[PDB]
Amino acid sequence: DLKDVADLFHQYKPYSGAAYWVRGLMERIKDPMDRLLTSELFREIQRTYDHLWEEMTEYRTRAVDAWCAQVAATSDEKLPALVRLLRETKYFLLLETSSAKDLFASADTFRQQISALDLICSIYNKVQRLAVEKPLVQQKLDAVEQALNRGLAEIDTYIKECMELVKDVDLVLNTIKDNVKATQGILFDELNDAFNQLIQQRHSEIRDAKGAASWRAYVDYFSNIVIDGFSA
Amino acid sequence: DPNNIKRSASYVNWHPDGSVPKVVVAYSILQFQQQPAGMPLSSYIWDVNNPNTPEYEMVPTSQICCAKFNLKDNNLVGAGQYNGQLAYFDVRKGNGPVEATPIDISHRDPIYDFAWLQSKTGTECMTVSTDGNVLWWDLRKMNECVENMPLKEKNSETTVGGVCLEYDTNAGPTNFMVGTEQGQIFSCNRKAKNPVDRVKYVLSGHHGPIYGLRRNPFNSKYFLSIGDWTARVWVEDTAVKTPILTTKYHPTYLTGGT
Amino acid sequence: NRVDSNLGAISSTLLVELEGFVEQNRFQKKQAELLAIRNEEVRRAIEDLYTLVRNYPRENTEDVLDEKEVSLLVRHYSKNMYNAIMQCTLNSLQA
Repeated sequence: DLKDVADLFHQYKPYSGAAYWVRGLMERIKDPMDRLLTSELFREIQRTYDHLWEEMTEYRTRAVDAWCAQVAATSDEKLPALVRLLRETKYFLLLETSSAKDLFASADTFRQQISALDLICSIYNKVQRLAVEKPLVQQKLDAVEQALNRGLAEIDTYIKECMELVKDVDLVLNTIKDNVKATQGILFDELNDAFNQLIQQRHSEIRDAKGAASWRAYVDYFSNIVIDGFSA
Repeated sequence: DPNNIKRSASYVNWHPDGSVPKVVVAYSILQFQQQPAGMPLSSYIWDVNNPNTPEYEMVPTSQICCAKFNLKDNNLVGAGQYNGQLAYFDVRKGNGPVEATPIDISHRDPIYDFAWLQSKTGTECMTVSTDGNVLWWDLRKMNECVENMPLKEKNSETTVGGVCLEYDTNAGPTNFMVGTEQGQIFSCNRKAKNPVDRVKYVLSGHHGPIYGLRRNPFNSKYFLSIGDWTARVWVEDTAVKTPILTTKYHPTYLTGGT
Repeated sequence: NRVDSNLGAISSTLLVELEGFVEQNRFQKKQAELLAIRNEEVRRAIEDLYTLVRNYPRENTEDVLDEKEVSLLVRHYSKNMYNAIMQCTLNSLQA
């Protein structure tokens, strides 16, 4: 079974699955040498044990050399890759208790993973943000805050830009208030029906405040929708 | 089907009533630098009465794994993902998340689980990750973490993984083991009669990344350890921290059975 | 199994069961999908069989290509055994 291990080893020869491959088989093979040695065949078993055990330690050594190089270089570019390298640092960190600036930066971009999960709220907000919204967007000055983000798009600057995002999320709440007013403008007894339509139009007009023209256009679309629905 | 392409099946669970031969299946790809630039995943339900085009297809918002079912019923199905985002689906809509378990602070890590507790007259769950923080969620009403304890080893290296946890075949008051991937099976009870620290067992002795864990059924409580390329049988006593019927040292690194 | 648990159950069906006979029409919808469903897997199964016979190292086959015309004969036997199915089902039905 030393040759089953040797066959499986050199045939199938995260990133740190390799060091687990090594040290799995290695402490695995460490137990048998302990078991035997509690002398004619023992010399040839000493031959195979020698270099095979010995070069596989050579592979684990050069592995940590190469991936110290790889963590170092990907860290430099950062100043995908992130998920790989944080998972890797956790995993040989787990191994090495069983650089310091790097782990500080890891804690920093994890506590900023809070606000990197705020970036995803901001980018959702960019996604659902409009023919109704043509009025407000033609009158809104959101491009100033967008230009502040764009100058930010190429330390505490990140934190203040997160509060800028919070103010922008308030403007997103303004965009969804536009959406809500659009949706409530979407939806004998003729006096009751006329009163209901007038109440919906009055609610839209009160909830409003080119703008006058767009308000007239939305009212005309409401009148057309009312003629379409009430002729049935 | 010829859409079941470029997508490893990384689970198969079986439908729990008697004479419904349906299988719920679960297809993924890990080592995600080769995350597939093609298909966002959607698992399936096949039947054996006809090899039907999947009865229902569940579309998640990320890479479904570990997708357990709902206990003893023809309605509902759970799932796992890669964010941490659990999921939940009913049978009368072939669609996305019925009740997507949201993001909150802690669990933002890949989940190999969606394991049920015997919370009677209702439904429940727990998870496990490569951070440790095994994090119970709610029942029926779903959106909150009930007993959200980030668990912690006695000597404070709390990044303690797990796979494939097993419960009690004697009525199930919350005694269980977690298949911790660094070569050391852990165990727990959740009712801390002691202080909150209640991880008794580290059964060190299995080898490398462990992939197996199951209690034995049909008479007793002896659990299994088929995880690495040795297939043991272990026992639960405080004096037997070592196998009983060790079986063969194999070739071809082992990965899973029951 | 995959090529003769189907084709000995496709030839085991009974289409018409026991005015109101429109229910028979509805009934004969259902089993139709049955045979269609089963047929697809056999058109799958024989197909997959060919891939199994093709993709395999066998170092003394990388100078001798597989032939063709008898694989078309295997395909042809699959066709004719479908036909034997359906004629058996129809004659049993009319009986």
